[PDB]
Amino acid sequence: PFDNTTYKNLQHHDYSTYTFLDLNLDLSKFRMPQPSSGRESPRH
Amino acid sequence: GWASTADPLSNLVLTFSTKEDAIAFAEKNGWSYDVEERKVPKPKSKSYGANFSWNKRTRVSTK
Repeated sequence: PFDNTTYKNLQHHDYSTYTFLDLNLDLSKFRMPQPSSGRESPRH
Repeated sequence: GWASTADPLSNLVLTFSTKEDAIAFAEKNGWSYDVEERKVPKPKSKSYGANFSWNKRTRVSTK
């Protein structure tokens, strides 16, 4: 059924303070290894 | 308490365009002289992109 009389973006009413951070923490498993510049820091 | 002196050559500063003119003027007037060579700054290698190097120590911590 085609419905355009309702707002479907109602999920953000239940977001907490840490939601972005736990989303990133759960996403951390799928991500690929990062490239390295060869040193720990530019000050090293 | 003023500064008193007995040296007439205390404020004598002479200007010459090149070194050899100064040498000839000193040798003509009978003054024992010493010569110091001119010190010039050697050229540098300046790069604005070196502040954001990918793997070199020349990164800037701030700007």
